[PDB]
Amino acid sequence: GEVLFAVGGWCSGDAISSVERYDPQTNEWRMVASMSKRRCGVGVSVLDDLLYAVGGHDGSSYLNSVERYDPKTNQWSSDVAPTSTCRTSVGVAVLGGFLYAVGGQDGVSCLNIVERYDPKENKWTRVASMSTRRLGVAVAVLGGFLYAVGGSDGTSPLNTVERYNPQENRWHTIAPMGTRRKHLGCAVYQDMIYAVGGRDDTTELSSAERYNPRTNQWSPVVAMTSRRSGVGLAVVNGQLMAVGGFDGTTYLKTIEVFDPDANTWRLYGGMNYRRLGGGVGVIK
Repeated sequence: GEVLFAVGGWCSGDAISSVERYDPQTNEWRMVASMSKRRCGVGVSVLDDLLYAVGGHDGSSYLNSVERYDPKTNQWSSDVAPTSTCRTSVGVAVLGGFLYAVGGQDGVSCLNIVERYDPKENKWTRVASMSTRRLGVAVAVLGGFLYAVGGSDGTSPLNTVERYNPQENRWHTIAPMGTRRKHLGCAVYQDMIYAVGGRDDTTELSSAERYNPRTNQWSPVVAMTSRRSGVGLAVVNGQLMAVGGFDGTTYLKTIEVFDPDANTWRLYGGMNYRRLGGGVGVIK
């Protein structure tokens, strides 16, 4: 059974991020060990069955911090090289055994920076930058490409979608989403990229859409029950699930699971934590 981990759905005033664990087989949430470094706004992904947390900020200070969490020991380690730049709201994903850290924000601006981590060498390297500067980009990997979807330019949500080919070391701008989305969830499901929730220019979104690389098209997907900006999206035991988020009024303590046969999202209660969700990674 796969387990979902979620980092940073809540961040305390004193910069402690929540670290939550969800086992969908038993339907149990737990709090697990906090990161060693005080920080919020981390980006997370899973590499070799460890949860990596990259970047962030501690109040006004932006970080180059990297930590990795072992679910077998319930311990975070600070044994990894830091990134070369300090930045928050970075998008993280793994392609071809490297961990990529995409975009974000520092004191000065939103960023188009892309760095790659080689676990064999324990070294970060700048690779090709995105064509667009953006923070909080949602990342997904499909077909040998790394996708950078949506995000924000500092104020406004984006519909931009770019993908990176590591053999060419180049980003290419592809079909934009139908809606501008910051604070969105993105996950690969059934060989398509799903983008769910977020916030457009006017409102938090319940809407969803999916990208098919074969056709280079985004198509609308049936809406969730709730609007969810800040939503965590992941595939867990083969099921697409959206976690938490802000509906315009309040922070939600529910999840939704996509049921493609019924063509509906099924709503389930979660745990009454201060915030449910954050940056997500799935471990078996």
